[PDB]
Amino acid sequence: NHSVLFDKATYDKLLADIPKARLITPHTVCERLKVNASLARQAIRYLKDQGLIKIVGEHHHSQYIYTRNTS
Amino acid sequence: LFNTRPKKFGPGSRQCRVCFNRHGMVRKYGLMMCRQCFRERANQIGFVKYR
Amino acid sequence: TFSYRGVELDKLLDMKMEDLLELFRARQRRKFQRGIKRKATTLMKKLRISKKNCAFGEPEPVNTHLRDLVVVPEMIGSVVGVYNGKQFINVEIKPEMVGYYLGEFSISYKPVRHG
Amino acid sequence: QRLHRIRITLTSKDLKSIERVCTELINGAKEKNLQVAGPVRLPVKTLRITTRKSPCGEGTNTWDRFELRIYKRLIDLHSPSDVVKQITSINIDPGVEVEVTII
Amino acid sequence: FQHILRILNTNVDGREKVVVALTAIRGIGRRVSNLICKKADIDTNKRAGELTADEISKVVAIASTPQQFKIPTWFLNRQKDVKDGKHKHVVANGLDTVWREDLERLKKMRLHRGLRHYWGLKVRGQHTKTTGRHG
Amino acid sequence: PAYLYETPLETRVHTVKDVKADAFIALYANHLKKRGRFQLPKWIDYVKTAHAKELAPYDPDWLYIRAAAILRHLYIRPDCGVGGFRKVFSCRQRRGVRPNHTSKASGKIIRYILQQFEEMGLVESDPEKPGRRLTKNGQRELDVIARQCAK
Amino acid sequence: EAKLFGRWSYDDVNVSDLSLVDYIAVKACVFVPHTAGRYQKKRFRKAMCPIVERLVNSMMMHGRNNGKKTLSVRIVRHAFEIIHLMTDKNPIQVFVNAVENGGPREDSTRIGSAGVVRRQAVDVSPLRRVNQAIYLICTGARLAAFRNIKTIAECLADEIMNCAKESSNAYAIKKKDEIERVAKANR
RNA sequence: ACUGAUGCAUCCAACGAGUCCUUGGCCGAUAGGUCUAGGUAAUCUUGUGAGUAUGCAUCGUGAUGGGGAUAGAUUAUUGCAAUUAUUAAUCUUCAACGAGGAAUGCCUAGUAGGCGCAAGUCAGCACGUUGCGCCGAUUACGUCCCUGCCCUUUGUA
Repeated sequence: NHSVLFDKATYDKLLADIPKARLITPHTVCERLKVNASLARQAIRYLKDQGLIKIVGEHHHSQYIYTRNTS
Repeated sequence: LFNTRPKKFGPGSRQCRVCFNRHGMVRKYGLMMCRQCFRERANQIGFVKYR
Repeated sequence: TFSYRGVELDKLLDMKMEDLLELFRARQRRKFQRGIKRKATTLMKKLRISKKNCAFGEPEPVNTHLRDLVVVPEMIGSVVGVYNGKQFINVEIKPEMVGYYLGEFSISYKPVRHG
Repeated sequence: QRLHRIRITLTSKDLKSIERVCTELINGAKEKNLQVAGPVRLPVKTLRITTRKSPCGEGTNTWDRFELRIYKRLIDLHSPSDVVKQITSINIDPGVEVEVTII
Repeated sequence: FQHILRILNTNVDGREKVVVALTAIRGIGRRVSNLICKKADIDTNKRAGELTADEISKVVAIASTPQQFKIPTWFLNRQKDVKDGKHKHVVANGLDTVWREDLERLKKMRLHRGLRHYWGLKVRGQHTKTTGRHG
Repeated sequence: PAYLYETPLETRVHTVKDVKADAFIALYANHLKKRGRFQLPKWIDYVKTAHAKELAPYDPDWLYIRAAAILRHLYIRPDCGVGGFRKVFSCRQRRGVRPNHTSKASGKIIRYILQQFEEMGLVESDPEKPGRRLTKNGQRELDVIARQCAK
Repeated sequence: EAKLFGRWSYDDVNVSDLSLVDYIAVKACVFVPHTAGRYQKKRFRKAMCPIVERLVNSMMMHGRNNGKKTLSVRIVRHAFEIIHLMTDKNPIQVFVNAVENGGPREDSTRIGSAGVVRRQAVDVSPLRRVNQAIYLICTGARLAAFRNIKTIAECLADEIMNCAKESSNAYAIKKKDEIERVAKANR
């Protein structure tokens, strides 16, 4: 069902798209988007390093669970 | 020539001293006792069952 | 043409069996190093001299019990009557058959046909 | 004579057979008043066989749980070997394997 | 971007990672496909939908002749060929034709093992009273 | 609500046991590259690390982290050898349709890394005494980088 | 003191409604849901445990997932974090209000007056309504994420919030009204 | 299958059992081999660094990397002999099966279930049995409805 590459049309949107949402998970990326969970991990890892968003808890190795930054 | 294979190992090698039976051979601690033979004489050896 | 391996059938008889074993699977080598005594060693004579007895034009059936003997490119083009269980059956061993055991070729039992 | 060290092994099937020997040989040492330490009780090596009760397969598959028990116990001494031979040779017990050892 | 693919006369799929995409080729699997990817210098992070012309050309050379790139022989499928007598790697529809040769060899030879293929029973000596029943 | 609790005093950073064992290996693996000494095998393309494992390791620095882990493990238990280190990196093999069992680790790769530490001379025999042990220079190599990682 | 995971305080908050009160075990309380202790010798030691312990305890199913309490601690520790994320207040007050509304009110027992297997209307006890609540919470969350690539923690967090709510999307709040469908008729 | 599979790292058991059990050093991807070496055993193997577990990564709901049957080819091991393949490895080959129809079994606290280990038969072979620990729940504390049982009064050809 799902798209595997970035899709560089939606990369310009994806800067705007994810910081709107209240829940930020593996699932909420492919909720808004229609791509496999794997991109979502490297997306929210990219949005840690470059972008805004922050960890709810320091970390875990299975369920990530970020918030919007609120700034 | 006749009347001997290599008879060194396996159940054909060895038999119960008391009844000459290979089957059910208890070889723990070097008993060489067929089980039918072993259970009835077990008290006389030393073995007393509890729990 | 089309002997058995990269080494052709002209050369193989010439090649020594001892160094020959290197070009073998896994059990033939194990069997050969352990091997052989008794009445396999008589068939190395007996199946060899079975070739000369016929006048020409390419044999006569030498009966055996040894299913466990592995065939060897010394003795190819011979014949071996291998034991099933009651009856002997004829096996003209070929250039292709080297590697395998004798009692693989002669079956023990009839396959099926229920009802 | 010379300063020696002796540590005598005791083994049997019964508890009651050794508890004679442990009480007797320490009092036998205390005739001469040698340097005795008390009897060091090692862990019990329980042997085990489980056979089926029935001769043949019939009925429910029931099992015996047979057991031996073996009791290693060690009387310690510091004394020469000529002295100890009087103590051990008198008061030998029925069916108790005993072996004297220097060091 | 390229959806769908074909390497060595067998259809490799996109939407799959490059190591696992190569197992869709017959006569390739998981551990050897890593050695193909490592010695072709392909990034395993990349996706099999991409694959540039440099990447596929190296894989066909390694799949044809893996003895050249120091794969030490126990990795190969048909190890010692039993015809020309060398360490050989069988890939794709070669493996179909090799299986047709090796079974029909044993039918002409008339082994017990060959007759099991001829009748289509279990070969390896398994208790077929109850098991492998339905057919 | 932030996380509660400490120990009574702020914990001393001196020896290697005070360092968390995974975070030690993260540093000292990178130390093996940047120093240069240790040296590569030929076989690195193959392996997988065990008879039991059905696949090769993903990370290309699987050898350095293993040589990092084994060197600190000499400090935990002083006396050990090759059959010892086969047990410590044991794992669940999957037999097939059958139930699961234990299995021992690879003996080539675990022996080789010790011989490379012997060439520098951090871990050594012990020719008469059964089992390898770390030397004086082995400890100061460990304990200097224990203070660095927490810092 | 006493806080769950150290990020929450047992102190404060309150039971939602009369009944199912005192049956619940809050008030004092233990950081970490887990406790290995003897709770099954008497027949009302079962409502001495705090219900967060009874959630993690009953969250292990079926044969494959049983045991591994340490694993069920993690996914509940994530679930209480997500509950906090939406409609933030207290994970426990939302969880206590969920298990209030979760379990069924009435039930059909078989009393025939000899011969027949005939149904009859019977109200449910306060203990069983807590027993059924935590069971029905989980079996929604497990079934929701069984084939879907959604973490169980996500299902649990979602299931708990829904139960507090009257959405009825939940498996639990449906299976309340599915029993109360037939329990109305058996009057 | 995602409370998961896979690759790395972390660190914890008890019952045994040996005149065969196996540490230590070299060779080998692996299995295994080779040269020394302790042990009649609370001393040596062994504190048997067991696996569910924990931490950090990749995979993404696809019968897919879940599943490992079926099948070819090779390398060692036990034996006097392994073919109808004794096993153990290395590469491939990649089916059925998406929680199981009617029927029906086992079980009340360190118990169920899961996860290993050891012993018995044994030259070699456990998917079996007998013991051993580890992780550790849900739900009853009642009843005679089903299926049987025990004791009375009662009827019987």
